[PDB]
Amino acid sequence: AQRVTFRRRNPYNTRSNKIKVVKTPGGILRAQHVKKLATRPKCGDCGSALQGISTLRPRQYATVSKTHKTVSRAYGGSRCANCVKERIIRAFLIEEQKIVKKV
Amino acid sequence: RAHAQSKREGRHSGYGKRKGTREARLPSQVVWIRRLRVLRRLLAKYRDAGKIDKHLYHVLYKESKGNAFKHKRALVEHIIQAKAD
Amino acid sequence: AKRTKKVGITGKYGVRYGSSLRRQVKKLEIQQHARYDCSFCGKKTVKRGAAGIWTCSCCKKTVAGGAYTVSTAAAATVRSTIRRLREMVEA
Amino acid sequence: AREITDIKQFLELTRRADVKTATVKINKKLNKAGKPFRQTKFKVRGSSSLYTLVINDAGKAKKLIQSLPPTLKVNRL
Amino acid sequence: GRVIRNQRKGAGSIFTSHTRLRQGAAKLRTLDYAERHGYIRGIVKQIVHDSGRGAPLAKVVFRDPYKYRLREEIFIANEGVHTGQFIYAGKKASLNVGNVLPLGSVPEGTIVSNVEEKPGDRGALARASGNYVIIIGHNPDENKTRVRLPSGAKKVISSDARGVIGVIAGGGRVDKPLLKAGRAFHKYRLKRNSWPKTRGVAMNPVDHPHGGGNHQHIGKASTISRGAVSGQKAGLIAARRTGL
RNA sequence: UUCAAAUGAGAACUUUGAAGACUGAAGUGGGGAAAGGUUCCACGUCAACAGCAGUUGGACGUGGGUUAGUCGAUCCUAAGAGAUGGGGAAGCUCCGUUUCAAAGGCCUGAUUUUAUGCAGGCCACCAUCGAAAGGGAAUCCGGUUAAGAUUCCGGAACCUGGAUAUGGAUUCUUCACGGUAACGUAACUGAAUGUGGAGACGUCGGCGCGAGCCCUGGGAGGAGUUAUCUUUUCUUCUUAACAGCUUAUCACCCCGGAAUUGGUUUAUCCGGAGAUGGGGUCUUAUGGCUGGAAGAGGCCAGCACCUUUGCUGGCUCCGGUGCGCUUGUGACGGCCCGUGAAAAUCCACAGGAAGGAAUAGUUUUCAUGCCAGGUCGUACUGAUAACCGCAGCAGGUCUCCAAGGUGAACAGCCUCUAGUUGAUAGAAUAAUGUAGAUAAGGGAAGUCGGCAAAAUAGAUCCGUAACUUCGGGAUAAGGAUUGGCUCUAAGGGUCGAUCAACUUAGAACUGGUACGGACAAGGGGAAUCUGACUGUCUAAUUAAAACAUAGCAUUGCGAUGGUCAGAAAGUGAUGUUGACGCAAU
RNA sequence: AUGGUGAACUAUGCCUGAAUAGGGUGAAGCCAGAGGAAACUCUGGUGGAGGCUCGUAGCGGUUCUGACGUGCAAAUCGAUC
Ligand SMILES: [Cl-]
Ligand SMILES: [Cl-]
Ligand SMILES: [Cl-]
Ligand SMILES: [Cl-]
Ligand SMILES: [Cl-]
Ligand SMILES: [Mg+2]
Ligand SMILES: [Mg+2]
Ligand SMILES: [Mg+2]
Ligand SMILES: [Mg+2]
Ligand SMILES: [Mg+2]
Ligand SMILES: [Mg+2]
Ligand SMILES: [Mg+2]
Ligand SMILES: [Mg+2]
Ligand SMILES: [Mg+2]
Ligand SMILES: [Mg+2]
Ligand SMILES: [Mg+2]
Ligand SMILES: [Mg+2]
Ligand SMILES: [Mg+2]
Ligand SMILES: [Mg+2]
Ligand SMILES: [Mg+2]
Ligand SMILES: [Mg+2]
Ligand SMILES: [Mg+2]
Ligand SMILES: [Mg+2]
Ligand SMILES: [Mg+2]
Ligand SMILES: [Mg+2]
Ligand SMILES: [Mg+2]
Ligand SMILES: [Mg+2]
Ligand SMILES: [Mg+2]
Ligand SMILES: [Mg+2]
Ligand SMILES: [Mg+2]
Ligand SMILES: [Mg+2]
Ligand SMILES: [Mg+2]
Ligand SMILES: [Mg+2]
Ligand SMILES: [Mg+2]
Ligand SMILES: [Mg+2]
Ligand SMILES: [Mg+2]
Ligand SMILES: [Mg+2]
Ligand SMILES: [Mg+2]
Ligand SMILES: [Zn+2]
Ligand SMILES: [Zn+2]
Repeated sequence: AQRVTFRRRNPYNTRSNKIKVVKTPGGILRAQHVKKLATRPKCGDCGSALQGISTLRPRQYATVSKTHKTVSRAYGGSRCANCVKERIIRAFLIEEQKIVKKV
Repeated sequence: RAHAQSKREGRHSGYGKRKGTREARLPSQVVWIRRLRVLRRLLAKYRDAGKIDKHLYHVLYKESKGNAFKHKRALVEHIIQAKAD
Repeated sequence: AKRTKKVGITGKYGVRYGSSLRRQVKKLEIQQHARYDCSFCGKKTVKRGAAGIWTCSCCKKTVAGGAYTVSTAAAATVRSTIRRLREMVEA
Repeated sequence: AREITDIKQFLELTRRADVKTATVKINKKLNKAGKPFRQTKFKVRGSSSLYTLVINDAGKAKKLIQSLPPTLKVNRL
Repeated sequence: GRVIRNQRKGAGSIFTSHTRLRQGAAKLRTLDYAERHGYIRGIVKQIVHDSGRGAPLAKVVFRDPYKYRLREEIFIANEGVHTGQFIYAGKKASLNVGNVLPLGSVPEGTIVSNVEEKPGDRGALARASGNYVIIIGHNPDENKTRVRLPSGAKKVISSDARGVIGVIAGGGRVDKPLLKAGRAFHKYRLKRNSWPKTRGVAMNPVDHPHGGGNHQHIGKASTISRGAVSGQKAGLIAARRTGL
């Protein structure tokens, strides 16, 4: 039945003032301030989430290796596989069609 | 603790002990969700076990959603009659 | 079972605003909340977003349209007029 | 804050030229289905991390202590 | 008396437009070399809602002729325009819905919208939802074009003025009753502070020319001449006729 | 409120102990924003102040006290504020914020006379101010004071900026390999310029899952009760940031090719634009194990003793349950003529300018190691005594945490933790009052008027008219039942067995016929005037039939324009607007 | 009359935040079944709409023309709403 308090001077329930109740090795309940959850990077064309890309706050991306932030493929980490597949097929067919129009 | 034991035996549950409506005490949607999940869980179990083919399964899937069976026992008996004919 | 005789979707308004005004809203509420065929993918998965915006759940295609219907009667006439005039320019 | 499980790696840490202190902890705990045994933890204090090696074999534990470099400051219990 | 309500609006303190959520000014491309000689192709990337505007807006991206980059324009979407469609703008563009052409490059009877009053002002006429301009004739001498406006008036416009083929999308909006004061509240919340409106006859003489009296009545003719001054122009201004 | 002791010249009021009580988790509890400014703490002290008292105090006198790379400010932009260039004004000054302006500086190459003159190109965005609740790089646990702490101490981490070495990786095919694929990894060159993502977002509804709390079984300790009963009542059994491995609804990939249509949610949606099915990939909210870490903290037992005050021992374990409470989150659904910020900042991709190997180099996006992190705020109250109302005024003043029982319930009523026991007292019980109550028979005869008061009240079952915009009216009206106790039937999970929830219906028995037993809790009906409805106003005598409203109609206007502002202006509002619009009735 | 000071109260717009038990009623959409030559018509469930409704916190201020009326208060207190 222990009751907790904020650990900062902000007394209001804003998005940046979220807390979680945890139990310490001292056997008491104490509030724990938590950061806002991250959002997955989205594809440049269809807008869906990108597979194989870490979900972090924008500033935290500078603290991780390049492996966490890309995929071993053209446009990796920017466009998804299906959108890349559409770009390659569209590029090839249109360029072939331009030749037959020239002659 | 002693009072809770009496309630578990069916005591102190008459019309003179109820202040909320039947919905307030137990929502009807909660009862429906329990029953439909029971019926659907049995149908998947029988189909996986091979006791019922997918064609009879599909018919019974939409009958349970249509309030055809009032409990699990009614569905089992209906399946037996269908397989007996 | 049939729940209402004639109010239909406008039963949320109760007895307010008058029958004639509730009748007019009923005709346009059904149109704007319906599903329409997508001319691109052929499925019945087109529903309104904001007024004049119609997006297909499949194939991610958005089409500008009427306030409460995908195509107004006036817009259909304009297409025929432009098509007829276009055919007289090239040939 | 970091745990190691390879003994060969443990000896390399003890002579990393930045390690000056270490401690040995003895725990009297029980095994899966038998009587309590002796557990020892070897902790190496690095510049930024603390490395812990835990070995549940007392016979193999005594050999590790004798193999520690003499220049390393070792704290007991 | 005191300053009346319609006089206070010109100071623009609490009567300014609420423009936080606006997508941006809806304009055509700046009239450049590509438009006046050939055509340039754009692509509709998305069709979006605009706060305070009944008609939807379309975002069209063009390539910069003189720089390696992309330039985005905000158009008022016409009926039938969809995402992924190619839009052609210029003198030598085809007669299709969504294309932008000079008024002198289309035949009589063509339906157009977002029409320029003068060549280069980037659209002034037929911008509201469901409205359009009808082209009724051409005058190749003096390079003029005669059109019909949504209000019914006839205007003579330069043949170099541009316009978008089709009709503004979102038509039929005003056919639906608002049905409650709450919907009227939310409508003007995104536009400006002009609702609700208090009748002048319900005020005191200090507040309005219609105020006062032991009964609610105007007391004099509500038809006010064009030559009246501020503080007097309340009612029907320069009315040619009244009644049903 | 009461008894006693201690202190004192003096005690209804100070201190301690005992007793009786209250706040009853939307508190009289535990923290803050604004505002106050030392009221905080110790010692000394009672003339004045605390509308009685006073040995006490937010009083008087003298001292002590607020410790940050990680918490805020600082930075960013919001509505908006406001210089410069220019134009107005006799003038104080006014307009305007990218404007009729020659509006500016970081990547280097060139130079070893010296510090940057001087060659290309890049970019034109063109002051600044504006949030202690918006955006935002980074810290936790234990201990410590008379008064300080996420700031001190101990231990354990992390971020930014800057220096650099070693190890590893890569190269003689110079700038890595594996997987059909989704993609995987300890790494595994990339300038200008361009593109994309993150920052970055409404509300309501049910459902799934997580955390804390609540309830509960066994066991190891301590305490209470014990005439009698109770294997009983109460209490302790805890695990932070951070790190490694692992863990997922959704989504995606491969194989395969579907009507005897199948799959599937509480909620009806999906499939030849490739379902079901089999095998895979990924986001790590979240959980599990381990490190941190038992050495801490907690609960006990046995010893020393004016003492600086410790010393030595044990245990700190293993489970269950859910329409529970609070909160976080995921996939969905409803709604709009309403579709629900911006910027700083960080990353990826496209592109290929340059730089690069064989007796040798590059990678500081892999690992380890080295240095630094300024300035200001930080005590306390946060209110029936520290703020504002002339005051220690029953008024006013934003917000977080929230136990058990009864019950639909954050209702009322009782209790645990914690906090108070403060409001001048003693004696007596006339009239008249204020507040709370009860009345024989009659039942509105009272009165301008049923004013006031009374009656009704929960839940289950039965039954329900005129009228109607067909949605309502409706809980219409009008009836019956309700405790306790002993039983019975039905409704489930996992794999015949085994385990676990309160829901409903029914039957005997029982009583001074009582049973929503306190608390809680609609009077109803037949009509007329009037406003359609929800909504709004005379702060401090008028809440209405007044205002507003949707609907209806009329008027002006195509921008060299309508309406309106200004002393003027190279000036403004509507206007980020264009007749399905704006403006005026 | 001349020159100045106020939006810490309050009126209205804008920007950025926060707050709001438990019940009654049961609109669209959806499922099953029944009737009928057809058009179609009924029944049981599901679902959870509304400037709906009972009623807390909150916001407001109808009545007693109650208390007080040199008041606790230059607008408060109690009940009712
Ligand atoms: Cl006015
Ligand atoms: Cl008396
Ligand atoms: Cl009426
Ligand atoms: Cl708000
Ligand atoms: Cl009151
Ligand atoms: Mg902040
Ligand atoms: Mg249900
Ligand atoms: Mg239901
Ligand atoms: Mg008046
Ligand atoms: Mg006048
Ligand atoms: Mg006049
Ligand atoms: Mg009480
Ligand atoms: Mg009490
Ligand atoms: Mg003090
Ligand atoms: Mg005194
Ligand atoms: Mg005295
Ligand atoms: Mg200025
Ligand atoms: Mg600033
Ligand atoms: Mg303190
Ligand atoms: Mg403090
Ligand atoms: Mg003051
Ligand atoms: Mg004052
Ligand atoms: Mg009597
Ligand atoms: Mg009597
Ligand atoms: Mg009488
Ligand atoms: Mg009389
Ligand atoms: Mg009365
Ligand atoms: Mg009214
Ligand atoms: Mg209401
Ligand atoms: Mg008044
Ligand atoms: Mg009044
Ligand atoms: Mg009126
Ligand atoms: Mg403006
Ligand atoms: Mg203000
Ligand atoms: Mg107004
Ligand atoms: Mg109500
Ligand atoms: Mg009175
Ligand atoms: Mg008096
Ligand atoms: Zn994509
Ligand atoms: Zn489609």
